[PDB]
Amino acid sequence: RKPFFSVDTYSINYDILFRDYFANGIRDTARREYKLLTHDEAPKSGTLVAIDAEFVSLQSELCEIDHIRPKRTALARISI
RNA sequence: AAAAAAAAAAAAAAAAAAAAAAAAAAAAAAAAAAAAAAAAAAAAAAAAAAAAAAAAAAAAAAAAAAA
Ligand SMILES: [Mg+2]
Repeated sequence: RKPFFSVDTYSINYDILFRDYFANGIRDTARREYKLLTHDEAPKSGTLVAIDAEFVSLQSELCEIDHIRPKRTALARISI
């Protein structure tokens, strides 16, 4: 007879949005970069960001339609 | 002086009651009266009376991605 509770009722860390953390450390192709958030550009409600992920498939399948499991993907790249 | 054994094996034996013409009664309206194996012998399952079965449930997808 206990109730459930959400993390929206809680207090969440956000600073990983406001920094980078990566174990590659090469950080090359330094273009107009994956520029880090600060709290002047802190995220809001109702606001919009764009997002695009590129995928790769990792599964071998069978014929499956003829009158080893059906192929599914995984993520390869993300640009937000 | 018709005076018989007084019951094995749970023996064995009673009935717990009638046409009534007693008086001047014709010839089946019964509802059906109705026996044969035994030479290695007769042999339904499904669930069992259609006294009224309309019986295509629309379709159309121009095509993906994901640079
Ligand atoms: Mg596409």
